Amino acid sequence: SITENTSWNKEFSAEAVNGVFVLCKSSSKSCATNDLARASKEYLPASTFKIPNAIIGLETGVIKNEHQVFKWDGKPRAMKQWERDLTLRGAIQVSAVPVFQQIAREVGEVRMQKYLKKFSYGNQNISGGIDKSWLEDQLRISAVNQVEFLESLYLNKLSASKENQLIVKEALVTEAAPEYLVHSKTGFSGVGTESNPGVAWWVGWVEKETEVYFFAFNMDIDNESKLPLRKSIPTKIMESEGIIGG
Amino acid sequence: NSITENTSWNKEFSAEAVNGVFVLCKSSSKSCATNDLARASKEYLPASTFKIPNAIIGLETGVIKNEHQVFKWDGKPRAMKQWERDLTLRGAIQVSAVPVFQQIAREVGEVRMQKYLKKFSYGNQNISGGIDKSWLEDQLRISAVNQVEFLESLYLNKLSASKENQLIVKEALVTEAAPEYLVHSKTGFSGVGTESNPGVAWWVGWVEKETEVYFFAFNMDIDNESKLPLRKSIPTKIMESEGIIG
Repeated sequence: SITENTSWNKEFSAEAVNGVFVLCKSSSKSCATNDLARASKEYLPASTFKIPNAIIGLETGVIKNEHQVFKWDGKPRAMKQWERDLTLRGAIQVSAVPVFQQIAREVGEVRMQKYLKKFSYGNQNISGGIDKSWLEDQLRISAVNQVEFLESLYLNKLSASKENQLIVKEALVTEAAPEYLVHSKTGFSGVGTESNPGVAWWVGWVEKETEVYFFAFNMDIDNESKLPLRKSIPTKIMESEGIIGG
Repeated sequence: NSITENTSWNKEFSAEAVNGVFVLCKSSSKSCATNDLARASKEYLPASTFKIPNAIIGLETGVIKNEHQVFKWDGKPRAMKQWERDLTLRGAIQVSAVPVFQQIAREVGEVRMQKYLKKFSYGNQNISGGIDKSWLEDQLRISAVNQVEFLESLYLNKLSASKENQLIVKEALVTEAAPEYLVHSKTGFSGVGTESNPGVAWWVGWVEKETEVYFFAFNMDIDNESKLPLRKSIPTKIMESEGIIG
């Protein structure tokens, strides 16, 4: 069940942002959103795609184990933060596109296609994903589908070993307090054009005391200065629902 | 052989008039340093650090049904108000909820508890004390070196337990999460004891900084709870002197 809360639009209008937030307590069967239509609309996943990419890398043995170090060969990378050796967690946390492109190359299109179908991941399209593409038809996923996928991961219910799901889960931890734990992942497809904007994401789940909340946020973005809104708008809505971190 | 005594590390102990030991290892237990070789191998009551093997054994035996089990508070008074609430496995470990772990140990039983402490090479492997309060001379005790060996085995998923159960307990131990800085840790305090026979306080864990891993175990004599903060500040100062900063 999903309830539209139009009162949640105030956080978007205050920042002059077009976007959607989906928040669910306990399971994907109890959810609220500011916009029902946009909650089901599919968008480029951008770096949020590193979550299934990492599970598939481990399932296929392309990622040898939890402790594999992805060595920097010294060749130029698009972001300075990627020009270094990275663990699987580090590569996910800094959104290291080149590490995941090499994993996707080794997995191959046949196995990547097979696993996106097994995971019910978005439109399950073979194109884009970890690669930059201007194809009209490429991988896209809705905020509702992100919550469903993340709930499956949280419950170790994806078509993958529980061990591999647990490895990716610890790699996604972004805040740890005794009774407050956040797993999350950002994405940003690029500012696009003023008429054809890019998308920014923040997806994850929060374990507060004995409760769990799943969330997925996306927004249209045509100016990179607006990128921090992908965390501040959802953080404000979650604080209004009593989900408050340190 | 694998451990060097660094007398310079006594600096932070002398400044606080503390009798204690710090063991720090890089990459593995084969490259370590300590301020006191003798105390590094001396066995002390594990106190709440015993919740680490207790949790693994609880999962291995099925007493802890799964990763998502909620330990319900029966409403009966507990020794600390912070324990008078429902707790997850991570919450119970993070707040050192003794009653939750005593009930787990009761269901596991002495025979199985003993069998697993032998499998894990955990301290003197004594059947007495542990999560239960005892003043027996012959009860469970463990050295800082043995804590590092045990935590290294857990980090590597090399304990005699499923890798799934080792991964569940590892996420429950995360205490700091940054993109390229992750800390797993656990405190313990046996109680103030007496001036002639003092209590022991612990801080044990490991730090993943970029692609490096450091294992650590700290213990100190404590006859006044006002000194408890030193169990974290002394090891933090030594680790910061080695560039391990969070």
